[PDB]
Amino acid sequence: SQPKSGLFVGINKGHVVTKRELPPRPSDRKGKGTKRVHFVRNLIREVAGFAPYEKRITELLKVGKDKRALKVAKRKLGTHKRAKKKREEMSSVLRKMRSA
Amino acid sequence: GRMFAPTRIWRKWHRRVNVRLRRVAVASALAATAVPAIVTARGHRIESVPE
Amino acid sequence: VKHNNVIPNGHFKKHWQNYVKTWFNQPARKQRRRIARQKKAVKIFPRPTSGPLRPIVQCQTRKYNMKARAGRGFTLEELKSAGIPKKLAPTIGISVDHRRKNRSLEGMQSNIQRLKTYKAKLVIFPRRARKVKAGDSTPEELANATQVQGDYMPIARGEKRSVEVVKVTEEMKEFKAYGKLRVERMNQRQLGARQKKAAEAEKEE
Amino acid sequence: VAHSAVRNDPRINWLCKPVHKHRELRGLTSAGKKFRGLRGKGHRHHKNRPSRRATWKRNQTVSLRRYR
RNA sequence: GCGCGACCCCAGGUCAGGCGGGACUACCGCUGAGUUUAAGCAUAUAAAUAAGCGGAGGAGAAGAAACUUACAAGGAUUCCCCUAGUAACGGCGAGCGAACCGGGAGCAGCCCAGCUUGAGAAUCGGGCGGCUGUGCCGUCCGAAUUGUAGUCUGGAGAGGCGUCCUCAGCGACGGACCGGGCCCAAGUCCCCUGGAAAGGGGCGCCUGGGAGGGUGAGAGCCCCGUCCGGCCCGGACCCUGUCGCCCCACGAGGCGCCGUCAACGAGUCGGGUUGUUUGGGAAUGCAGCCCAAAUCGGGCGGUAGACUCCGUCCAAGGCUAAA
RNA sequence: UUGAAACACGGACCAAGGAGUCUGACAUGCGUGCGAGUCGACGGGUUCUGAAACCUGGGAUGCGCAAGGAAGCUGACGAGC
Ligand SMILES: [Mg+2]
Ligand SMILES: [Mg+2]
Ligand SMILES: [Mg+2]
Ligand SMILES: [Mg+2]
Ligand SMILES: [Mg+2]
Ligand SMILES: [Mg+2]
Ligand SMILES: [Mg+2]
Ligand SMILES: [Mg+2]
Ligand SMILES: [Mg+2]
Ligand SMILES: [Mg+2]
Ligand SMILES: [Mg+2]
Ligand SMILES: [Mg+2]
Ligand SMILES: [Mg+2]
Ligand SMILES: [Mg+2]
Ligand SMILES: [Mg+2]
Ligand SMILES: [Mg+2]
Ligand SMILES: [Mg+2]
Ligand SMILES: [Mg+2]
Ligand SMILES: [Mg+2]
Ligand SMILES: [Mg+2]
Ligand SMILES: [Mg+2]
Repeated sequence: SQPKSGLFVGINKGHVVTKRELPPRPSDRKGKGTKRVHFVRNLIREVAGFAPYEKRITELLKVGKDKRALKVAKRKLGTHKRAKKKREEMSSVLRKMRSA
Repeated sequence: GRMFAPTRIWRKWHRRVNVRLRRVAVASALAATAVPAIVTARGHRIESVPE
Repeated sequence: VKHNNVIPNGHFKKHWQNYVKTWFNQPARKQRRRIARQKKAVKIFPRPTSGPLRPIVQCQTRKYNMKARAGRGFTLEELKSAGIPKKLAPTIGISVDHRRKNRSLEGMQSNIQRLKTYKAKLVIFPRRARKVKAGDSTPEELANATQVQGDYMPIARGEKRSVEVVKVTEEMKEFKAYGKLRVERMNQRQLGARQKKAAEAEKEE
Repeated sequence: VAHSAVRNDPRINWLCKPVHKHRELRGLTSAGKKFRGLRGKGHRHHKNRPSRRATWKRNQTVSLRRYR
């Protein structure tokens, strides 16, 4: 961000000094999905299949019940952050199949 | 039997004196070394010393 | 309990007499550390006895950010800007810290100058007798070399006190220092309500 | 750790030293590092290092210095 | 009427090996009270203590951030001071009670798994033989492709290019530290008392030695010792100090650019609930059971919750001195 | 103990031992030193009978120098009888 305002109070309080930009670090790609790993993980999905709750979630996403798709996912996975993401993931799988 | 109030090693063996009070006392001691009557009275045979 | 005294609160209800730590070995601790330092000095001679070079850092936490002290080690950028390779620095007496960051330019500049200042007064013996490879030194240099002791690069904790004299100008006398503080505090606490009234503007208006 | 194919592997020689006898009975394997609270570092784990009992002893000590 | 090959199991007084028990100061793991205090007593406290069951070393444990902070931010672990009898916790009672910052002691960082030998398992054990012998060499069996070696570990890295810049060992003598044996100043001069002179008086001497002890009573000089050091013998050493010969590379590393790649630990994390523990308070750690992940993803920012932004770090494998 | 010579208890005698201490927190008083300061108490340096003594740091460590508020916060404009 822009450096502080030079004043001890208020927005952007603090001591002015030339702010600077930090080069990307390894682990600034941390979590970035990659080709071969995704290739392996997709392939296992057809071989392995779907968990029973993952099957249940899509069914309600197939009816159109977005809320319950999230609400079932949450009681299973535990948190809204993971439940929100898994619903989106099931919705994605649903749109790569029911497209045809 | 055991003694009343057995002595322990966490008695206060060492006592602290202010850095400045130590220096003041050294100054007083040095001055008294320059007084013949006090060097005599403390027991030193100083009777053929020149000065 | 009785007369107007302070409320007693001594924590002596456990078996505290089994964990009494006395300090009768304090003078012996000083001697063992002195012998340890002295023995270490010989086994590292001629390398300096203070250790590797430490960079300037500002302390954390409001109470101390105005004071400079020694940090763990130089960042990778400080090392690379001064042109000291990453894996050579600990071998020539310069500590490294792969974790520290450079958010403000002045700090980075200050620690770069230390590395050149250190490099200027650094001398390196050859790895063998007569071969002189890169980074080595002249025989004259290697005879003038002694074991420097103490703090060969001191760190000034903070800004020296200076009370200059200037002329008090009309703008200076008009400026409201207290008025500035109260209006700037005001803006901080209205930040949400102002942004909300703004935010709802584009939602409705 | 008596097998010569182990004693000549630099990556596993450490397990032959006497300081590693019965690592599991002293809580020093991965599972041991787990139930000892050592998976984590900051506050929320500071009492577990060096050990919970070593931390307790240190906090129990009455330090009566010579000049006090 | 077979003989196969592998898989999983046998039994061997088979070849060669490693295990158990002992000691308690300090260290690591488990289990676990009550007396007592609260002027009664049950949560609490005593105490995450005593007892009980085990496991180590010369130290042990911890250790290289899924850390703190909110700052101009800092930067592994441990210990001391301070923080601080503080924030907090508590029949908010009796009581209990840390951490960050800061200042010191000491400082050091490493290595794996995974896509990446395929013209080629380049790796490793054992028998036997030889030699320079804590190892190296030859050969024959075997382990291992359900994966040994090499690369690589996020700070990166694989590639590509490039003036460049960097790399091999053994002698010889030592210095230090370690143990041991020996050698080393000067009155026992004269008188008195006394069983005994080491006491008194006289006259002398040593002292870088008047620490201590013995010897028939307060002995520097009688003896052993003490000071200053001298000598001779034996070690461990893997630390560095110089002379000698050998000369490091087309392999790897550094550094300059590139942007194409860029792999990173799963009944684990995480959530619920139960019990314990904590100063940790809508839950500090730990453990049972249930549910059970992700890869523009994950863990945190000390009040539970949804969204936008911001700071921060990268768990689920391992080693690591010093204080 | 209100009251003991007591029909209250303890004491046959003698020798030796035998009970308000040490530590931590606080308070008042007194002594010493310095004084808007004051502490060198964890360390470092130096020290040849001394585990002593002596030097050093502190530009902010503790206490004091400013208080009222639960907090966000604000913070003594100069005394007369
Ligand atoms: Mg328990
Ligand atoms: Mg008790
Ligand atoms: Mg009671
Ligand atoms: Mg009672
Ligand atoms: Mg009772
Ligand atoms: Mg016990
Ligand atoms: Mg260890
Ligand atoms: Mg205080
Ligand atoms: Mg407790
Ligand atoms: Mg003699
Ligand atoms: Mg005589
Ligand atoms: Mg004698
Ligand atoms: Mg002699
Ligand atoms: Mg709990
Ligand atoms: Mg370890
Ligand atoms: Mg009566
Ligand atoms: Mg009567
Ligand atoms: Mg009676
Ligand atoms: Mg009687
Ligand atoms: Mg008596
Ligand atoms: Mg002060």
